[PDB]
Amino acid sequence: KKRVFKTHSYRGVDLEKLLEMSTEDFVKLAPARVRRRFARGMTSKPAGFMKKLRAAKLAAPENEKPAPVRTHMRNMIIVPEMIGSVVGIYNGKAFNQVEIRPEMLGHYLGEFSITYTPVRHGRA
Amino acid sequence: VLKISTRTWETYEMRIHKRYIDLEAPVQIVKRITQITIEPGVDVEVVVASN
Amino acid sequence: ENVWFSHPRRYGKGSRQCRVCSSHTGLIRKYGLNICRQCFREKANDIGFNKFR
Amino acid sequence: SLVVQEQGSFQHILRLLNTNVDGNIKIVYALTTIKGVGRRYSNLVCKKADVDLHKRAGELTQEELERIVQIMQNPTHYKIPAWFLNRQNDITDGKDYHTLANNVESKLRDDLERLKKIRAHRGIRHFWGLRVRGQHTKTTGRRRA
Amino acid sequence: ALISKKRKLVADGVFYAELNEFFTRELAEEGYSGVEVRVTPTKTEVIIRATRTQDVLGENGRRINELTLLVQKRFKYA
Amino acid sequence: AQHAVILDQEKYDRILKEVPTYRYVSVSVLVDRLKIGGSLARIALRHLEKEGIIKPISKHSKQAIYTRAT
Amino acid sequence: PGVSVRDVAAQDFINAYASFLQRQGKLEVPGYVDIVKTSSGNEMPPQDAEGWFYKRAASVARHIYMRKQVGVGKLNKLYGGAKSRGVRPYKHIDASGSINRKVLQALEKIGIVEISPKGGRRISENGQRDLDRIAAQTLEEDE
RNA sequence: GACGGAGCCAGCGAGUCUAACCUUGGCCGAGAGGUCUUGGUAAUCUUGUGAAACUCCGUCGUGCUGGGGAUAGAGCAUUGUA
Repeated sequence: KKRVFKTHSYRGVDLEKLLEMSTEDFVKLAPARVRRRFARGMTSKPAGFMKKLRAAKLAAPENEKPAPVRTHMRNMIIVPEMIGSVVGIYNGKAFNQVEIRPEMLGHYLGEFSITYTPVRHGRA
Repeated sequence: VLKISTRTWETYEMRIHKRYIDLEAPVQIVKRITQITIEPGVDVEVVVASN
Repeated sequence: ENVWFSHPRRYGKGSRQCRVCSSHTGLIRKYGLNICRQCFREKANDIGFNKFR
Repeated sequence: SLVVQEQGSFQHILRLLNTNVDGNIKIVYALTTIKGVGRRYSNLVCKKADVDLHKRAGELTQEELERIVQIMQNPTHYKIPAWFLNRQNDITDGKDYHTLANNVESKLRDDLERLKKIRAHRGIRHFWGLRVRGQHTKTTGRRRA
Repeated sequence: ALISKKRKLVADGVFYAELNEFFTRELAEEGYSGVEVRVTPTKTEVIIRATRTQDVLGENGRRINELTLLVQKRFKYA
Repeated sequence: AQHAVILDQEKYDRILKEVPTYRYVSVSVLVDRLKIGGSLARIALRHLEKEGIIKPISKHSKQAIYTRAT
Repeated sequence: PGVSVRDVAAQDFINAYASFLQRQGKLEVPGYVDIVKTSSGNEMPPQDAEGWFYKRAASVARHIYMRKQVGVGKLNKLYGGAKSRGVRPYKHIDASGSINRKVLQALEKIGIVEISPKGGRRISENGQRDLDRIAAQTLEEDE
């Protein structure tokens, strides 16, 4: 065998040129919601998060899962800069330790932390 | 005519009475007619040649 | 000397007050008199929003 | 229009785009029996294929129907301007497909399916038998399931 | 100015409301009976029709000074 | 579409042999003789008013009255 | 006796003037004809598919003879309609601004309309000319 | 009665100063929207709010149907720190 299988594509752009491209070219090919999100708010939104994020991605224990990087920015779009890192996402409590996946691109961090224990009609 | 809905509901209204009198006039008796006959409640606006 | 004391209070229901009594609720905003509706009902002669008909 | 005198050229139910289509009614809404080609889309296919709109499905000798077939899985190839489509900037190849009868639901499937690859709250709201468009489940929609 | 006449009259009513409630709270022990607001050239007269206005006039220039000053410094009046 | 949104040759000839004595023909008449639907009922009204047989004395679609040429 | 297009009923004039500008061939039917909605307050594309633009050109031309001026947005406010909000009742929306604006540019190119001062579009002297002329034609075909 | 042209009609109204309201017009875009000015602190301009229900001319023909617009998807954009 010779074929190292393939990478997934975001919208016609594979992962190998996703991670090492930019934030802003990603939000170019990201849809109108993410493009409108990063069109405004140019005042360094993942500020402490990126520094601690890369600090635990570099403090990762030798190709294991990195240390949790905890934030309240539920509204943060997963960008290919943070692929392979570990994010702690709030919901009222409960810092959810989440692996960032290659395929997880384009959507909000608050989509990855459920904010309620669901319904339980009855269920004693 | 202005109307005011207010809360078992409630309604008020209103009365802006606005007119214009044009006195193509010397400035002497304009100054006199604007200093004299002061009165509570009435707004006088003294503007100049129609432009 | 304090850096963490304020949410954006420029819009929302908390963005103003009743000038009599601080109210966000019941606040009349037509013609900007900024009175809550119950104090509007009370001070409507002091401001002059009279019951005419 | 006019009385014409047509013959066994008038043929009833035929299969185009993998499903069966009723004859003797207007081609525009004959094609809306087919999945993925809506009323606007089928209307514009019957316009852009140089087809008389007023005919039935009982008419339409095979060239115009074959060109309609050719249009429906090749939208921007024959100038359908990609605002008139359903799956813009696709999700993997990033192109603009107008997916069809056995494709569109499948590609619809693929959208929902890739949510289970991501773990977003969209799929989480999908799985429990609920509405993902955020409206209340408290009072409305009671014939549900 | 640059005030719409609708908003102008509503704001004048708000001003007379603050006059009435404030001078109600203020000069109640002078037997405050009412204000009236009369703007003339060079003046804007708030008349305190009341029972005991010698306690309003003040010692050879007092509290009517201080009351005009309170109204002055709140309402940004010259 | 119960039947006859196409013309099926013998139908128009049976119309020409069955519009004598029709005091009342219209869209709904050419439907309700167990016959041609309102798409090409208008076509056969236009094509009998094309020559002779039916004469119009009202105006528009949803409401017509056409007669025998007497 | 003398004619005006106010002196003629509107609908038969607009049919005759649609057929007249069909005869003319001075069109500007930009290229997105019948792939377009022609009014945002509607769903389906127009039914004739060769034209609807001469109909709308006739309507805009006679409506500009009868008025001082109308704008792009005024024609959007005119040819807009009540589109169904489905589970909710109806509401009026401005039409597609492109289509009406291209009708204005088309009638400007022929000299049937002219960009008005104060904003809007006045009927041109050739516009008044051609409208009253084939309005006289539309009466004398019904004489 | 749907659908599109085509005629195109009100009254009660609200509208921006020590700011960002009504928006005309003109373009660009199917659109959404955007652009640029323009007027109106309002019998002045938005606005004559050219509203729909309505009127004509047909596409439909009695068919969960072209009635009905539930679901749902993806894209485009606007509101807003989100």
